[PDB]
Amino acid sequence: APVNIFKAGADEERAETARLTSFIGAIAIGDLVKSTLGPKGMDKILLSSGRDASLMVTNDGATILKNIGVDNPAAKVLVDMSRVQDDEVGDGTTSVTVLAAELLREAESLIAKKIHPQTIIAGWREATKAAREALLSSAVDHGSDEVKFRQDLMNIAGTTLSSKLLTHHKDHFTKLAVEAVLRLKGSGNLEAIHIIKKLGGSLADSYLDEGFLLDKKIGVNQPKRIENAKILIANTGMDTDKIKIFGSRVRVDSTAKVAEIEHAEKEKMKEKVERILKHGINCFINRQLIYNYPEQLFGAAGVMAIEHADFAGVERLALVTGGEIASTFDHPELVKLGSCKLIEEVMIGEDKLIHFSGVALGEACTIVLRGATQQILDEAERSLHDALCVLAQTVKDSRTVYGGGCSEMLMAHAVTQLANRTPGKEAVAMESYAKALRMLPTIIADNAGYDSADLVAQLRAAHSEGNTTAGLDMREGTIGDMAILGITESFQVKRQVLLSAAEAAEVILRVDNIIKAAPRKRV
Amino acid sequence: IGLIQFCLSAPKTDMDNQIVVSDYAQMDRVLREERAYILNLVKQIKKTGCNVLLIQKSILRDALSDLALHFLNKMKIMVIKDIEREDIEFICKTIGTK
Amino acid sequence: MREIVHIQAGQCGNQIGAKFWEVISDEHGIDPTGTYHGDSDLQLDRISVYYNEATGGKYVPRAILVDLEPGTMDSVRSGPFGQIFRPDNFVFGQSGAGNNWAKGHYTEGAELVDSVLDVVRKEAESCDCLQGFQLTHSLGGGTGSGMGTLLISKIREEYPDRIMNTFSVVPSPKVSDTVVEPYNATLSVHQLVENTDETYCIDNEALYDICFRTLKLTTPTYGDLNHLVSATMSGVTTCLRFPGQLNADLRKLAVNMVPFPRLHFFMPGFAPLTSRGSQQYRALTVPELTQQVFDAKNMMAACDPRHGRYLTVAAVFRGRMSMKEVDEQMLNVQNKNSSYFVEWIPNNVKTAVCDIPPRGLKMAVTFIGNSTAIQELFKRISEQFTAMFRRKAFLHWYTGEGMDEMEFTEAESNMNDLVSEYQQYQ
Amino acid sequence: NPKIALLNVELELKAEKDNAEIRVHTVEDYQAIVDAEWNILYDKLEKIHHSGAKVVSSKLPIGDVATQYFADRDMFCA
Ligand SMILES: Nc1ncnc2c1ncn2[C@@H]1O[C@H](COP(=O)(O)OP(=O)(O)O)[C@@H](O)[C@H]1O
Ligand SMILES: [Mg+2]
Repeated sequence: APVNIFKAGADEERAETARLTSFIGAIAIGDLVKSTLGPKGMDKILLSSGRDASLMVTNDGATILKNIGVDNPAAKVLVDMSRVQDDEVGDGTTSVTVLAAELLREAESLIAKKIHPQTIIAGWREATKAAREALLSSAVDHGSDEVKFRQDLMNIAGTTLSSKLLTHHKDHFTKLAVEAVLRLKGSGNLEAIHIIKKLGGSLADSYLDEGFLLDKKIGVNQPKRIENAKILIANTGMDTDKIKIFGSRVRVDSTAKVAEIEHAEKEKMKEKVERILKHGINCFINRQLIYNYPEQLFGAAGVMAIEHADFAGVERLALVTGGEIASTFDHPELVKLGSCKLIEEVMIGEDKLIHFSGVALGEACTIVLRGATQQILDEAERSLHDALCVLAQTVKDSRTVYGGGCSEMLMAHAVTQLANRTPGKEAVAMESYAKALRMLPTIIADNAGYDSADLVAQLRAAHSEGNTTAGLDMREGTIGDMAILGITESFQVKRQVLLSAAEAAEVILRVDNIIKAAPRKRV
Repeated sequence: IGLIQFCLSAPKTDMDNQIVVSDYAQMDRVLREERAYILNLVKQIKKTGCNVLLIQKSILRDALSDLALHFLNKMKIMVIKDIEREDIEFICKTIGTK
Repeated sequence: MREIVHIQAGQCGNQIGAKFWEVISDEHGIDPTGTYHGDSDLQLDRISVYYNEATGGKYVPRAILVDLEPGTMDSVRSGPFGQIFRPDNFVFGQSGAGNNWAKGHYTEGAELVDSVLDVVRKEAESCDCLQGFQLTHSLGGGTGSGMGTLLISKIREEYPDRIMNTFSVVPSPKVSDTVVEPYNATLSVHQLVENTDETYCIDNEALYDICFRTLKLTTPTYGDLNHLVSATMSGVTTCLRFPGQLNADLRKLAVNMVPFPRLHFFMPGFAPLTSRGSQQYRALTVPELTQQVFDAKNMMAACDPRHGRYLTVAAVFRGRMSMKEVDEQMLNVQNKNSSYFVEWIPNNVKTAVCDIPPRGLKMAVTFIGNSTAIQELFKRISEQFTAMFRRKAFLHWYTGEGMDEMEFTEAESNMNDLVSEYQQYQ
Repeated sequence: NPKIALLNVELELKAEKDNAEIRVHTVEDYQAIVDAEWNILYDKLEKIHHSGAKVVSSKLPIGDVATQYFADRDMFCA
């Protein structure tokens, strides 16, 4: 195919530069986000060449790979791998990128050993099957005795926020992340926790609101605070209805009848508001816009009117007040109203927001992130999003494993025990699978500046004879017990790091020909 | 001072409105009834007792027509147009209007 | 029936008219020396509307080319398919107009327009039912304003009841050719709102930025200028030249374009605008082409539709598509952007379609409709007319041929009355 | 043993004469027009039915209404 090429502007390579470009392009992705892994790793700042560059600092490996725009074909497999890891569990996107790159780096070492690439695939399938049994047998469940499960949930949020910008804020941001999912008391919808980013103040000034915050302040001549009110929301049109009959006009003979029709239009718009206040309410939230004619009617009756909050803002108010959407007002005995105590307006960062203090059945939260710059607020929002998504799945799957390098040495030990019970064809591929699992505590140990040649060697000697909870202590720089220090991760997060990296390395290693087509508008 | 968000102009609705003229005297019933329409709006304003009107800036239809401007000048009423929709919060808190 | 005789009068009218018949002869498959190369009644039925069939199968276009210049119309004599017209449809003029309105009416027009009316009479013999006439000219030209204004007045002595669809090339607000361009634009329009009913506005210099930015042309010229103008000319006369479900001829277009007969200045245009290399890398759907005509990137004149309000909207599509999606897409814009449309018209955007594809493009739509975009362009013409007439600059060029100082006074009073005519509903 | 019906008609609900304007004055007669547009199409389907023509062939398109009617009456169309 290179000799006597039958292509126009397209090129290809077979078994010489195919695996060469696949191993170079995938290691350079993994070596890029290598410095961001661990609780002592640095962060990246992403910039463009111009034309609203919109600089966005991120430490999470999914947000780095989704914005760099790699031109390598085999590197897009690892870029899409970190996107699925953020969409499923929301954590380990950096850990699954280095692990999939360390598998292909050990596969580059098997180039000169003349090992068949299908032997490495069949050797890694038996290695990944033994690695699933190491995490499944070491998972710690939590059913009853809930005072130890809430302590276990703070160890999950303490491990996730340690590898982010919120380093010296674990005394505050752990309570902001555990109690946010604990106030859901149900499914992890991940949209009732509305994060509001406001400039001014430090990250210690951020807090979790006991009620709910909103924008689009209360009318013009309406009351600003009503105590012991009944909140009724809506999703209906207020004025300029044009009610659902396309092709309907007002064909009259004189202009005196147009004055009678427009008075009949305002009488039906007034009668719609009169059906709303028969419930006995004091606040009104409409998803659509409220014009001036129903605004005067709510202001004359002493009723609030919040106009055009959000499409998903009426869903959070329905989960924090315990009511319903109620888009049709014709049955006051079948419409459930919300409950609150204070609807006072608070000022956060020279902006008046509507505080719904003292609400009943409040299965929704509002995190008020305050930072020094907008770059910190964009990073702390993604750092909190990577912490709330794991706790939303830890309450659904209570199985937890010991992180901090302890889980990877347990997975590498089960592969090494079965590497000695195999013939020599697939045993060399299983030894490279166990060395790549030991690189994940090696990257964490070397990012702090510790002796990674000795600490991982002490972890391999500890896990070889007992010590199932022995891991890497990044606080002092030694080997400690992970059950005492409280460094644990979720089982489903660590399983998706192991499983998705083994499936993505299976695709790139099986590629022997990269036939790229002719691009458009590139000359 | 009174803040008015109504448009003192010809009668029109949100729906499509048309006038059918099929008679000789029907053209007289269009112009003279439009003058009697806004005269009932000016005399409703004049009998209230206000001297300063603040009309909100309308985009869809005309807020203050030329026919409505002449009746308000004979009632000795100062009329101010083009008040923005984002400025009505500052006006109602300062003067005390609704 | 419903025959229309075409009159291409002026220097700019023959340049547009040379490529005006290139689109009709290619879409209908009419051979210039053979008989026809059609396929069905979509192309072969409407031949007799714009062509008169001779004995033997040869088709002759109903076209009259008027020019006060021998050298300009010789390109349409034996050039790009110019040998297909009648030999008496080549009325030359040995005396040039000189970009003067008074010279084309009283000096050149007193001896030629009796012979130009004879060519319309011979063309009307083969018309069993004359529908109307079209007139493509320019305001900044001598023959377009001389033999376009006097020709449109003498044609009403013989055809007082027939409709008229004039095509006017407006001058540009960006560049200027001569200082008598506000004089020629004011005098030609002053006798155009008198007894006509349709007039478009095409700016040629405003299309140089469209070809530079959208059509990707580095050095444009007059040949690349008239290519997309011919696509706009063929978009209006699409249902007139091809049958279909939405039957709307020029008689149905004269009523449903203007609620009032005086405010008959439209803004033509079409969509999409693709280059010679980026055309195949672009898909064309129904809401893609319908939403492109309302923006300012698809205007043939130097105007701004983002600060105006339309009155009547008509659109003709090219290709077999579902036309029920056109009305549902445009009705959603009339509720969110009601300050740009009419408040009492339930169906502002009209629908038209055919089953004949255009040349080059796969799908294509055209934009025909009036708005207040001509109001801001008529103020700049009367502003230049006010400063030149108050100093009485170059008035001896006009008053020496038969004009007077009271002629420009009445031409200034009614043209400023047209500014207040558009200022009511703005 | 089927019977084939060869048609040159539209089996859609939106069959319009392209110039019809149904001006109504009341809501009692407005609902009667919408019921008439379905009864025009359903009367054509009753002519295809009660004849044995289980296979329908037409050069003009058929909408979702007449497609689901033949599926309930165990008839094929194209
Ligand atoms: N307190 C701690 N002690 C030891 N290791 C830790 C601690 N906190 C975090 N880590 C390690 O740092 C790593 C951070 O990985 P991370 O970049 O969050 O992966 P992802 O990008 O997939 O979320 C984890 O694998 C975890 O083992
Ligand atoms: Mg993490």
